[PDB]
Amino acid sequence: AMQRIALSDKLELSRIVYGMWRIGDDADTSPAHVQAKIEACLAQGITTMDQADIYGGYTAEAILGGGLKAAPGLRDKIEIVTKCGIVAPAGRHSSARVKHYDTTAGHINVSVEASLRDMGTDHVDLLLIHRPDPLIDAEETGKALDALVASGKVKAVGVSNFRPWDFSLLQSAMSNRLVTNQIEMSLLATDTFTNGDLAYLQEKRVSPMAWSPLGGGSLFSGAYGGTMAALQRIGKEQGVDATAVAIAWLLRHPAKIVPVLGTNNLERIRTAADALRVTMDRQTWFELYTLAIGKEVA
Amino acid sequence: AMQRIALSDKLELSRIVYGMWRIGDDADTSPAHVQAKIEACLAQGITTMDQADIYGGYTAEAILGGGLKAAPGLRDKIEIVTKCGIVAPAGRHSSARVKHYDTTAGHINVSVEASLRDMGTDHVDLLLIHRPDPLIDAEETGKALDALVASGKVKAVGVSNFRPWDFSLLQSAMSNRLVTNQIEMSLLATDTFTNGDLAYLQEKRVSPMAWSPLGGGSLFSGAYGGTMAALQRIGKEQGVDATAVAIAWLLRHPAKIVPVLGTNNLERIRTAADALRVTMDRQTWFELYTLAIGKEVA
Amino acid sequence: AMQRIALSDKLELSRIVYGMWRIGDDADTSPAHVQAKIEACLAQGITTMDQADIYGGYTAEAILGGGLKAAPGLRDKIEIVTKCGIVAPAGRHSSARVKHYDTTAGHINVSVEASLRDMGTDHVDLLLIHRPDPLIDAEETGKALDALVASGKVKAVGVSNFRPWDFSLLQSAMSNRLVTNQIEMSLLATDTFTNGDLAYLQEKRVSPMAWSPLGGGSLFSGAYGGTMAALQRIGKEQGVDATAVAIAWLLRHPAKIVPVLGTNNLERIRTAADALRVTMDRQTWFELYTLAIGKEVA
Repeated sequence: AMQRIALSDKLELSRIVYGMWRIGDDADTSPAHVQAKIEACLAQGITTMDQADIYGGYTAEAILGGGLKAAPGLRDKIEIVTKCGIVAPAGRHSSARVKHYDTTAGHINVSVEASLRDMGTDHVDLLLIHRPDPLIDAEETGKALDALVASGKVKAVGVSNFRPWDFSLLQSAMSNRLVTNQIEMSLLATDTFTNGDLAYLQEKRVSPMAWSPLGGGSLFSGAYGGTMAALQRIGKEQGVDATAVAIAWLLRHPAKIVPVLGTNNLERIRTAADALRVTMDRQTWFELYTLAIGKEVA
Repeated sequence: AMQRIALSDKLELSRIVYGMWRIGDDADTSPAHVQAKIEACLAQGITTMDQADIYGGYTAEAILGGGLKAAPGLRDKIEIVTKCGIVAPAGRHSSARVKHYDTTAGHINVSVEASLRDMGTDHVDLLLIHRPDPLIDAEETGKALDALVASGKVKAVGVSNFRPWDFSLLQSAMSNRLVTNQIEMSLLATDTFTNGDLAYLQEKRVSPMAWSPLGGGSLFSGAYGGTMAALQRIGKEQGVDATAVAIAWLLRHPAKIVPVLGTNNLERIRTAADALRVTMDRQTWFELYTLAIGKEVA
Repeated sequence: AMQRIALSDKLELSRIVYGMWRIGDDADTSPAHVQAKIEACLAQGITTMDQADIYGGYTAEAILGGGLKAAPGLRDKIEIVTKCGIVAPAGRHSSARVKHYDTTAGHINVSVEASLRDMGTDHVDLLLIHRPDPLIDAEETGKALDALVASGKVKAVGVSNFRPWDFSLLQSAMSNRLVTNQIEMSLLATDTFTNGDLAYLQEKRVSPMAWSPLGGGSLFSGAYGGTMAALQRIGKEQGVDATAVAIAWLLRHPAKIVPVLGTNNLERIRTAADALRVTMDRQTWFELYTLAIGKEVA
């Protein structure tokens, strides 16, 4: 939020990122309401907006563009993260017979062009390959990503949901450094803390971005009563809500996780940055971890 | 078949490899009938024959030998892949009490000597360690494999069913490059596409060989209705049977998979190269992948 | 362990190690009894004693201390392995709210001071981080472990229960080589032989230490009757007990496993080196492995 994180020389994000994956599903997709969402973020020092070609059935970037095209200079205040690689039978890909992945140079280039056109800008700050593609030609995808960096259309490149072997294979075909891996991380999604996925990034000194950093709402919806009670106690102790403590749990990790919080609620945007005020000591981090997992550490 | 693949400077195979593991299950195991199978393969440009010490209860190599010895000049037309490391209590290994692995210098050397005598040749083109041995002394095995290449008895060495860490360990003890990993891959066996086994080989630029490329029979059993519908549809569309589409699904992967097709059926040998006639686009590869894993891609 | 194993230029262990995890469970924790246990080990050339700060609720090192202080120069006859990183609410950490890990320089330094004071020595031979810590700051932990070696308080450093990726992350932050990884390995815990954990150490030429080589007793529980029957049959053939054959199974592996046997029974301590007299041929190793996995090898 106020804290800023250098993914590289050429890219600095806000430590908390605003996720736009539901921006299209709001009743109000007016340029004024989109500007309002972005301004509420910027008021908390949240400058990084997370997009993808696929969001809102390939319309979410165009809804954001409504905002930026209407408000000159708003784009220069934000970092835009987008993604490509999923072809789902929706919007401009509604003729697809099956959901599939496409990491071809041709598809990456047309997805970036559509991103630039829909959002009304000549560059994005970060492009991620959205999913690991079991049919990837790493030589073709890596050259495509390197060419987009060399063109200035993309400031930096990364991946999402990649396993270490997928990250290694694509990195082995590239001159540019992949600057992040956007992966699912929360109190409810802790497998990467122990299974090698996070250790791999830490050793590479790569910050992950965490999607569904609250566990997609499942924290609050009745299967994590113990974890909830602890989050509410700590929240009452430090004057913040359970949500702020759950995000602070991610921020405490030395891998320097960048949480992506994707919400249409202007109330929950306004408190988004409260996690930076939480103090999360080692013992409290293990308390929350062992409540969520339902077993003491070995 | 038509197409050839360089595993190294020293070894080139046919892109489709004839699997001889059932050679001893045929009612007829006569020299003439073996020459007939080989000649049926050579007619298609399928020059590579896949053997193992253990095939046919340690008799398959002797049956191939019947053919090669009766026709002196046939061997110069083919590449012979053989394997060792499994000791089953069968044939010349009747005295073993338990099925076990043996990767000792002495066992490898005696296995190769028997392959050379049984097939009536002074060399094999490719020797594989048949299974990863939980009791492997990598230094001893690696030294023995390097010596066999230096002697000219074996043109190149590879492994079979190795995990990446098994491959890494053995390669660390050897001067010669392991040229392949022969692993199960098919629309019924897709784990290597996502679990790091194939990414490892793709990053190292090692072509896998794929055994049971049709599920060793189970794909056509009618348990996989959705998958066979698409294979049969695509086959009808391109004038080939379902089995040629299922092999073409492997050939479409950019890791340059080398399928091994095992059959005694002269008609199925005559049509074995039809897989190379199939054109399969990315979307169709994912249609079949999707049908095979029984759910949408993430 | 007449046989000795160099883990480094500065550290040699006995091939069999006496684990003291149970030393606080004995009704008798008197100095004379502790000396009797050490003396029974030394009579057989077992010189290495395995400790941890946490054993006996943070009292086992003090119990060993009682024996060593009572017998000047006994400490110069042995190697002491200890560990830190686990904070359970017991003994001097009874103030802890929850079982957690602590790999901070502060905790490591205080734990090592408590080890040296309780055991009455100015150094330990080997210090292990006891468990992989999801909150590890590898830079901080690594500098702390290197500082301890440079001070002379620790001759060598290692880890315990680390996955290969945890081992790799910590090693990347250190100048000294981690000299071992103390992992569970037994005829009832065989996953590391196939899952990449042993292969990683074998490729790095790092001897693992094996803890619970008898499953902490579970091997004799009744759920492993087939394994036990074979162990007693082999034991009777060679004039040793089931324990000796189960440990000889670990000793047979080419990765030079160092088994850690924890018992308070003076007659079992007195035969602990019998494992080194067992002849364990490849077929017998695979007989016992086949019993461990419950099916023939693939």
